[PDB]
Amino acid sequence: LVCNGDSDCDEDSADEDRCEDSERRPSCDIDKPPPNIELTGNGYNELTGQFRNRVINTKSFGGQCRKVFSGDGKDFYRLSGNVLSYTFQVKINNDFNYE
Amino acid sequence: PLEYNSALYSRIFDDFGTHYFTSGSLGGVYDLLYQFSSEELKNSGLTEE
Amino acid sequence: QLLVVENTVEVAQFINNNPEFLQLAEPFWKELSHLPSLYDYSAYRRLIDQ
Amino acid sequence: IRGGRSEYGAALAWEKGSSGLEEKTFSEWLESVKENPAVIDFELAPIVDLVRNIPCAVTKRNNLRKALQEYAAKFDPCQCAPCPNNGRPTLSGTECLCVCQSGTYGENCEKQSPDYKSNAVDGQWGCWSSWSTCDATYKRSRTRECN
Amino acid sequence: GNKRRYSAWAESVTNLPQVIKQKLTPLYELVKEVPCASVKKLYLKWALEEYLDEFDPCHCRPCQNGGLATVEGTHCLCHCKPYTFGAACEQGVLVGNQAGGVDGGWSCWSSWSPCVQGKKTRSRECNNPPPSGGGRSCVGETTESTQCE
Amino acid sequence: CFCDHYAWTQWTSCSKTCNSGTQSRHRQIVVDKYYQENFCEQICSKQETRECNWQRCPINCLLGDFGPWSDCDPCIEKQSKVRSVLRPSQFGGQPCTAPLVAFQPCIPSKLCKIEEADCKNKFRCDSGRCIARKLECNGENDCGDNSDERDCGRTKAVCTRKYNPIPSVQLMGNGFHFLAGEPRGEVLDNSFTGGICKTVKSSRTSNPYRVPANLENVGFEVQTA
Ligand SMILES: *[C@@H]1O[C@H](CO)[C@@H](O[C@@H]2O[C@H](CO)[C@@H](O)[C@H](O)[C@@H]2O)[C@H](O)[C@H]1NC(C)=O
Repeated sequence: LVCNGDSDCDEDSADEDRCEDSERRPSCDIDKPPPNIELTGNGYNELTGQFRNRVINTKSFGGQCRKVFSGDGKDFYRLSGNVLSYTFQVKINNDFNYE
Repeated sequence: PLEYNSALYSRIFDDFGTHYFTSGSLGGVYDLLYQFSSEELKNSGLTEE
Repeated sequence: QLLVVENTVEVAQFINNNPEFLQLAEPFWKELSHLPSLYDYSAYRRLIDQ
Repeated sequence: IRGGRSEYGAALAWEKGSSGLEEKTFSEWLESVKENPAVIDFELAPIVDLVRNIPCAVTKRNNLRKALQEYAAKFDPCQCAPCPNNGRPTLSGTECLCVCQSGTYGENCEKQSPDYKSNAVDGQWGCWSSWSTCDATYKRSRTRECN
Repeated sequence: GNKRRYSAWAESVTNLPQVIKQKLTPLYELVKEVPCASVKKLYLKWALEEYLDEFDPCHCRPCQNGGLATVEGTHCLCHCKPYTFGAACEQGVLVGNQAGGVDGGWSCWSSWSPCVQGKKTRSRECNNPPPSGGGRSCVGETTESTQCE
Repeated sequence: CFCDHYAWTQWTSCSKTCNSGTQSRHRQIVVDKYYQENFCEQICSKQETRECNWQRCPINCLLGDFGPWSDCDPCIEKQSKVRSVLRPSQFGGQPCTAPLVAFQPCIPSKLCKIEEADCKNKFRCDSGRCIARKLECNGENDCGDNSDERDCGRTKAVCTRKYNPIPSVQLMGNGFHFLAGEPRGEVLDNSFTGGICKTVKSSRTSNPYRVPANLENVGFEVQTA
């Protein structure tokens, strides 16, 4: 993963330090993660019901160019290498009750 | 693992489930229930004595 | 009296990998690293707090 | 609403329904469904058929067949209590969830729309009894009453 | 809310969606890649159980009018249901339909028996409050047993 | 009649906690010249009864105790242990909060016998996926690594346009948990093209979609099913 052109060292991007303009590949044509995939990596506190802080690195691309086309947003997004699936089919679920 | 270990396989079906689609149809479901209930009473009374 | 109870979901799901293949966030892994390796509940509670 | 795109689908679902189908809205929605379909129906085939081009593929394939047997046995929704209003029980991990027939709603289909007059109870399968001891032809067999 | 604005919002939520539904795995399962990870994983599991003990709403004596008591640090707030208020939610009136009575709430689990014969056992009483006036029983088992750690 | 002249009782406590009980309230009718004259016998509801606690009665989870530990797995070094649900939770009963499977580090008694892919002529991606040599220097990315492409100073003819993928084509490749009726992880790479652009029009006005290799046929009929 060193000099992928991708930051695979989560915080420090040290794998991309001081590495040649020749070595860094066009590893993928797009880097835009799905619009809030960071939220899928938060911890959760089950008693308070609150979402807590970032626990999983949900933008570890693993050197793959795992494009997905969202038909909803109509845009190409790059999934992380780990995520088992990420999909965009909408469900809309409306209760009105007037009395 | 190469040797059978029920747990580590079961993980497979946890993560990916048991089957894949050989064929199917995609589209959308529109499912609506609307239910209106209404009830009026009127009363009018006049006496002259 | 109105009630409106209403959801739009449009990321039908995400499924995170199992703990083996998940990549930990750097600060979370740093906090795990500094856990005392002994039942000092103060530290683990500060972890569950964050 | 399942499938389509959030704006038009929202539009539709937010339709009160007092006059039924908003034809315009619906149309829009259906074009969005052409843009972003949802899975309506399918024919399943077992995932172990895919374990095909890996090291030890045949070993892991047969292991995963065995596995899927056991797993079915352990987590088949047959062991759920029956859902009301002939909904289908399903067993996600260790919780049974009910999938509701159209015209039944609530979290477990407990209450039904005015049109769901039908009181017929559909006979979901019981769990497979254990395999019998090998018969006079060395076949074992097992049965599920459907009760 | 008028049609147009709900339209537009339901569009925008495509771009800033929030986690509205989730299935959860205990955080100790992630204890990994660290010195003593195997041990820290057990101590974290024990910390999860200690924390769920410390913040168990069992500690909170009941709120009237079905107010959910929650432990907030050392003290319990009552989250009164709509248009009910006060320290206990003793005041105002519930809107909408209620089945009535007082629903039963679990006492805190008694301390683990020390895995005698390798089985720990512990009990709770559902006295906090006792279900009254036709309110529904507390939901859950009275006792748990576990293998010794 | 103006029936609100006779206010209802409060609702009777629900007849049952958990299985669709009935609660009722009745008007506090007092017979009076008003009641006698204003047709209040004919056209007032004298009592009202409704559903309550229609939510099905909760069933709590029961877990069995763990079996013995596994034999130590030579390549995983982490013997497993398992237990069974004696009944699932449902109707909102107490969940199976404890873990259903446990793992413990172990020292194997035996060695691994697994082998490298070693897939002869076929191009071993860095992932170790083996792809048809045809696809090496495809001008695409069939490994995802681009390892097929890294050193390719010349590439085969890419199709003349970046065709859109089929709508939601990846849904067709997610695994399906038949016992749970729910989609699971991505199982087929419907992104993989196999170095060809089979292409289908939903309509002649549309830009054609690129049919991925894993799909043998795709139809775009609209049906009111
Ligand atoms: C996908 O949709 C296609 C177009 O509607 C289907 O093909 C049609 O099938 C009907 C019935 O056999 C024919 O009358 C028609 O000429 C056309 O071939 C196709 O079957 C369908 N796919 C599946 C798997 O059903």
